[PDB]
Amino acid sequence: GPHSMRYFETAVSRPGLEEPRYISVGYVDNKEFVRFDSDAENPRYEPRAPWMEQEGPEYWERETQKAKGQEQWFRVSLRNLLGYYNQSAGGSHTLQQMSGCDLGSDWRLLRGYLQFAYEGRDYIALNEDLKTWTAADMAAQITRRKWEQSGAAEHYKAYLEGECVEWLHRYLKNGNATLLRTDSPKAHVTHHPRSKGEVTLRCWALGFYPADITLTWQLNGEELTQDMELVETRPAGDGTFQKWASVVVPLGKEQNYTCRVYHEGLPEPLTLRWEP
Amino acid sequence: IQRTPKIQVYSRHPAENGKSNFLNCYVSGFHPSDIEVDLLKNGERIEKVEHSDLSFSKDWSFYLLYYTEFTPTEKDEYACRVNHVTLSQPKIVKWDRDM
Amino acid sequence: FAPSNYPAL
Ligand SMILES: *[C@@H]1O[C@H](CO)[C@@H](O)[C@H](O)[C@H]1NC(C)=O
Repeated sequence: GPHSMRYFETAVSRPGLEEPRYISVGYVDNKEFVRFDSDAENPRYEPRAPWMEQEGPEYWERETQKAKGQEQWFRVSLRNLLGYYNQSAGGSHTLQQMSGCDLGSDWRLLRGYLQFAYEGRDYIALNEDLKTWTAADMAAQITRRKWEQSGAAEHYKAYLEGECVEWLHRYLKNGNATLLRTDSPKAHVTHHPRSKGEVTLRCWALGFYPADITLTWQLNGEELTQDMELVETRPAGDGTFQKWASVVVPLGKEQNYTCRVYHEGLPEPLTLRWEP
Repeated sequence: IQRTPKIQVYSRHPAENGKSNFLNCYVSGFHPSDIEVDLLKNGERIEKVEHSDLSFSKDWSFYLLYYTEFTPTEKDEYACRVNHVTLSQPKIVKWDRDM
Repeated sequence: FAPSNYPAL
């Protein structure tokens, strides 16, 4: 399957303290591998994955240096955004950015990514052509123009298509043993009464990696959509994930329902029922 | 924007009375990032509780994972307590091992 | 390898 690198950066302004809090987090195949917190005693990117330990002092100084540069960018942008929206001071605001690149199983580029959010809403995002932008709203229009005029896109497309891909190649080669492993799902079904003549069946999937997975319930061959609740995939705490799908069934006719678990670590889909 | 937190209380491994496990509380889907989370044992806040470092998803909403090492018993009741601007009051979710 | 931003919003 495909691969990717991502940097999730957040800056939160705050009343009084003229310096916003800044947190940047990088990921590889959705695994946190480095991290920077401006509030730490000694700000600097820190290896968050074991395969990042082999990176020497020059590597971390360059990374930490960029983070310091980012803080200022975010500090300034937050300030400008506060003006674009005529908001008052003495408050707290959030500005976020997501950057990265997707690679196919062949380790070649699929997509370049770069977008921002303010107050938790899309602000401006670099289009897939890596040449134009999409301004989610009026204020962002001001920003789209500034950037179209400055030609910022060319700089990001350069990073996204070059340095992003190159460095992602390496991290994949270094964290080979860990990043490219797959842990198949372990399934079981639970039973709980719901209402009169009603029953709730829950298809569980535990200890799997990667987090992407598909859980379905079906009645004799047809797939079920109504009265079917899919909870959010959650971390177990040991690097594997869990998820479950529930469906309301008429009391008595339970063996007629079956669920399947799909995951890339599985030769063939798991199939199970509620066995009393 | 303001997104109320999604909360899930569960044990790392399937629970087993007397067998050491881990008690998690995954708080996600929230915004802004200011959030307060506690794990409770018989209704009292547990002191030694760690959590992952702040992160967010595609939709920009934040998520954290709070956890503690623990040994499930038949009568000990566990829970997670969440406070956030979107909540008019602390939201408590009871651990349900047999879910 | 992180990116570095150019023109402020
Ligand atoms: C990285 O961003 C900073 C400002 O945030 C900019 O001055 C610098 O030119 C960028 N790096 C490169 C290699 O262009």
